[PDB]
Amino acid sequence: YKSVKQIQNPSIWEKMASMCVKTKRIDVAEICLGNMRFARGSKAIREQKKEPELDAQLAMVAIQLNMKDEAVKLYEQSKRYDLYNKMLQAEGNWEKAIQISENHDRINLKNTYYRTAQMYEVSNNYEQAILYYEKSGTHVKEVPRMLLEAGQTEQLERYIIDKNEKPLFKWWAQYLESNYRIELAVKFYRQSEDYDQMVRLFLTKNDVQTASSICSETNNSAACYILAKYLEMNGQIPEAIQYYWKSQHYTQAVRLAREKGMDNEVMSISLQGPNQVKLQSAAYFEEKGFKQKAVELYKKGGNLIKAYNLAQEEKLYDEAKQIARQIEQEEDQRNKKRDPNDLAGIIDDFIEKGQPERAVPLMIKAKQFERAIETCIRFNIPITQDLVDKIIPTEPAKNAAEENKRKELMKLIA
Amino acid sequence: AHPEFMEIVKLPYANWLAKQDRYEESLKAYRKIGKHDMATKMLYNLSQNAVFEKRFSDAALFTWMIATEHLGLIRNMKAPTPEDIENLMKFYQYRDDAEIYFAYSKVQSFVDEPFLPLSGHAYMLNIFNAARFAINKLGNRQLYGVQHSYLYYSLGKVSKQLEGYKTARICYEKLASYKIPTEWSEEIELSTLLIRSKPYSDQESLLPICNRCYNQNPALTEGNRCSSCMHQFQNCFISFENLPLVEFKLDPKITHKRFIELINSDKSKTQPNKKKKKANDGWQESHQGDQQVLTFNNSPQKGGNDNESSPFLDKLNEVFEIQQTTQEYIPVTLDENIVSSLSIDEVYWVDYTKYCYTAEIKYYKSMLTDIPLKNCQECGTFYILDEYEFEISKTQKCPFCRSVDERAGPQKDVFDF
Amino acid sequence: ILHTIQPNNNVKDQKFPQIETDKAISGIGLTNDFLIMLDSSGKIRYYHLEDQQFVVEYKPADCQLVKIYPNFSGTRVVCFDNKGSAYLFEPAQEQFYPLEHFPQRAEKVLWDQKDPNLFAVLQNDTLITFIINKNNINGTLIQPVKELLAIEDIKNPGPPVQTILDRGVKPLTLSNGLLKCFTPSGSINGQNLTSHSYLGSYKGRDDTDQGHYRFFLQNLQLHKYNNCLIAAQFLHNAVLYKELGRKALEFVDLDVALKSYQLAGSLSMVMTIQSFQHINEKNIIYGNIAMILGQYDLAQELFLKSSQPILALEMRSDIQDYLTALNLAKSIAPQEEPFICRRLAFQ
Ligand SMILES: [Zn+2]
Ligand SMILES: [Zn+2]
Repeated sequence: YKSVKQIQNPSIWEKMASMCVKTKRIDVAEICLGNMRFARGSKAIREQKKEPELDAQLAMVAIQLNMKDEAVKLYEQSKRYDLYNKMLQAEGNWEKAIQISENHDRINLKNTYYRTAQMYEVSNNYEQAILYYEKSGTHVKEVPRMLLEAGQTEQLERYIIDKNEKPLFKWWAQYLESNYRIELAVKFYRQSEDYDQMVRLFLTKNDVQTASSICSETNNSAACYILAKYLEMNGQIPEAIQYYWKSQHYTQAVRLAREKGMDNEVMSISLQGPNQVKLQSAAYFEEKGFKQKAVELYKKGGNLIKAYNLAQEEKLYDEAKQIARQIEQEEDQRNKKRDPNDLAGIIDDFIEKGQPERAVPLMIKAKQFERAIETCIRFNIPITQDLVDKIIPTEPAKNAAEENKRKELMKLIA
Repeated sequence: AHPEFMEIVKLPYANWLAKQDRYEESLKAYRKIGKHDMATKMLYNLSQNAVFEKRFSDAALFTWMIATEHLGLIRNMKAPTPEDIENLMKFYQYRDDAEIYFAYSKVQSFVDEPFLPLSGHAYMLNIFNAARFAINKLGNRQLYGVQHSYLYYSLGKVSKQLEGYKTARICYEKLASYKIPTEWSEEIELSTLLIRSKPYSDQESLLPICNRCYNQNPALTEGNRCSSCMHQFQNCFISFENLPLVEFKLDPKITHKRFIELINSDKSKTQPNKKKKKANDGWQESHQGDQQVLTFNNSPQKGGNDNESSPFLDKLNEVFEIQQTTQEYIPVTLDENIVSSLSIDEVYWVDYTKYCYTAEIKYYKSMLTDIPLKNCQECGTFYILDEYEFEISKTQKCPFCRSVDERAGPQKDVFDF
Repeated sequence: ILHTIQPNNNVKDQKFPQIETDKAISGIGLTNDFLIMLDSSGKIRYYHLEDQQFVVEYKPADCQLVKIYPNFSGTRVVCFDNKGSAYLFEPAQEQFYPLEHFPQRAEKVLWDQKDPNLFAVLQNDTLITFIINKNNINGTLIQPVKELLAIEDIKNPGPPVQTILDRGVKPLTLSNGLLKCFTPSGSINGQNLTSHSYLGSYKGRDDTDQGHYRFFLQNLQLHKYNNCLIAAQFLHNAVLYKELGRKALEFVDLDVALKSYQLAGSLSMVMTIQSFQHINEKNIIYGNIAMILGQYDLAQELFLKSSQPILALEMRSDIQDYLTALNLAKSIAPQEEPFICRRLAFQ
């Protein structure tokens, strides 16, 4: 350093960096590049500093100073190909990168195909672009996007006819309705079986008859849902409630029926519904004049502790005994297990059943090294170096007893 | 036939799985084995690949896997060691990254596909909600994957289609300060000029209302938090709609699980007794006396709704006054009486006992008992049921946790593993 | 005065414009939904047809206004002022931009329907073409496009390109690079400007050398970078590749620049180009481009103007300047004082 200081020169600086690269020293190379005041190479170095392998950093420096074959040799020596794959993609030989990824990686092959397809699209060879898009992971959206970017629709018609895929039909029909091609969009939607699209198109022109026929013959959940949405503004509350029930949207139908005050529909649909709607409907019936139906729904509901409480409140006898037996059962399943008792019981029962291989991490966490070694000897568990230095910390023992226990465990492992 | 040798077939099987495209099975096999260094490295590589290939859903899933791995590392001890805190904040940050990735995936799926001139009202409402939530959550972090321009453009378009004049103006100013391709420029100045003459003060009935406050809030309020106080919002991930949820904490002395039994016994004893009951006293006080006041302003609206006279709400108001006095956030700590006045169904506690046996637990209460909420504990995600059954019927896999549905039988057999 | 063509049943006349001045309006402009009024006092006003209100006002507007020409959409407008001055006005930004190298007797300006950036000004005998550039680094560029035959030897201001028009003929409008020239006997000639004329004359089937280079030069003049990259890929010269890559990077055309640099055979720039392609943050990209291409102080200024001055601090630490880096670190983020200090200890 003190000899270099007296002269300084950019050619001298790059020569110094070359010697540093060939001698396998990095920090002095970083100092030389800093003296170069080459911001691009320094940015590349700072980006590449997050690598445990110094060979990759040296190859980065070499490719920064334009030593390509030395960088290739360093990549081969480091058993690293993904960085070499990126370099080979960047320089231009795509087929060589494809072969290297196929025979070594098999991970970035789809990315290589996508990048080659993008390069082909830049080259404007659309046939190669669509071919490599098919070879790539995704082709449903890349092809139509690039094909409208070119603006040539007719070969896109050819492609959608050849492929015959539902997403392609949906996208093409959306484009048709964008340019107000209503009839062909309807035909392509029919080919795509998106019945919500036909329903919304028919309700755009208020043609409720055809939409009703279509929803009656298809019987789709979302189509009935949106048709009931329209019926809400159409003043068709009973048919809307029926369609909402058919669409498995229980909450809206039950709340609407409660708001408008109908009786048989609400429990008829709550019997087939989840627990929450059952509880809400039973509470609503408790608000209603006849609380007997509320009591019955609570009896058939998912909550029985409250059912027992209200059975005592109403001081009946037969249903009191029925709910008493049910509460005895519920107390039994609740006594089956608790949550902290769950932790302790899973630990102990897990030890009891066996599976020592997943028991070993628990003992590592609990520091019961002697029990872990006893279990390993008991079930012939292989003791690898990771287990050895997990049981025995690499830090020096602070206490004499700590070192004695460490030595005892180490000789037991031996 | 030989239960004593397991790994000897798994490791060659793990290598073979790595050979094929079933990388997630290789990840789970490596996690079961224990060697996760190269597993985490290759998972980070896959996350980078998924982000580059615009597969933001797979990127969010990979970031969730990374966060779960960091939490499994958090399992190490429970004493107040700085590694625990740094790993916990890393886990929170990775969860935020996963959510912002999912939101950007949704908005990108919207923007990439050509927009319908006459689209569904619910669809565009959902798109607007997703864009607003993503903008609020991200704000200025400019993390890896988000260009920050698609969100603003989509929000502006959907606001122009749904009034939202103030939000439209704010996002249009942001996009003007932003750089846009020349295709959308003349359109953006034309839209700004047209909207300049439209009436201001938004359109009401769309702004979220923060719980425990009953105060209106603007759509864009920094990092997803109401301006009135310091309280985190909750949104269903399918619909991106604000949830009526509040957060409360439990005492460290009382154990929650004997507490469940005691509180249930409290509800049972408080009904046939002649000493009345606090739970029904609250309902009767709400029914008898009712105060409902509304005040209009430019951006905000103050909703004075305190009709429901319950001990929980009284203590909540007192704590809110304390927060105003201190101007700092202190989470509410509750005693046995208040929860004794509570019930079983409304609690929606989130548990992480699967990944770590004893790390933390969060407790949430729903103000509106009529709306049903389902909490997926595999991913700890809240959903409104009404679309949750439809989503489960459409596909037997939960969107975020990416695991099998509860209705179907165990599919993760030896073949799947 | 205003009028409605379709209805005659309505008996309510349109709200009369103008103010107590009640003088002849110097400039009137109809757009799809806006009306532009320019009065003799030197004030410009915008009027919404539906609301009948003055949305935009500008009183100062230099010394005095004479003539006006608005865009078909209204987002752009050009103003001709006394002593033959010219200005460009944007209602969105509410700020003027002076115009340079304009003739003092040109009477009309024709916008381009194909590209809002390009427009033309018609002198009594000559036609000039102007473009508006907003993607230029740290600059909103307006410049009369030149004509040049040198082989990338000089990049300096020169004579503007002029299209010779016949006597007593008036082109109706300019669109798609085609001008609707009108000549007697009712003849409409599309013709072409002598900037796009060589663009349309080029075929490139068998390709040439001098004509190909002229085509590349005119594409670079008109920023048709796809034609530029194809013209580059025909001729494998490395210096042209480097020049095209630098020019594309200068106009934040990142894909063309990366393709040119990849074809050249250089990678150290392409990794940085991809890293810049990831980021969308705007002052960040502009400062990164300034740093990657040329000077460093302007990149530092852009980074301070952004919301990440720590990027400028680390860039200055890269430059290894004691005074600038240390003073900036103390100014913005004094919590990183130790590490940089250690560096200078090595120094
Ligand atoms: Zn609040
Ligand atoms: Zn889930």
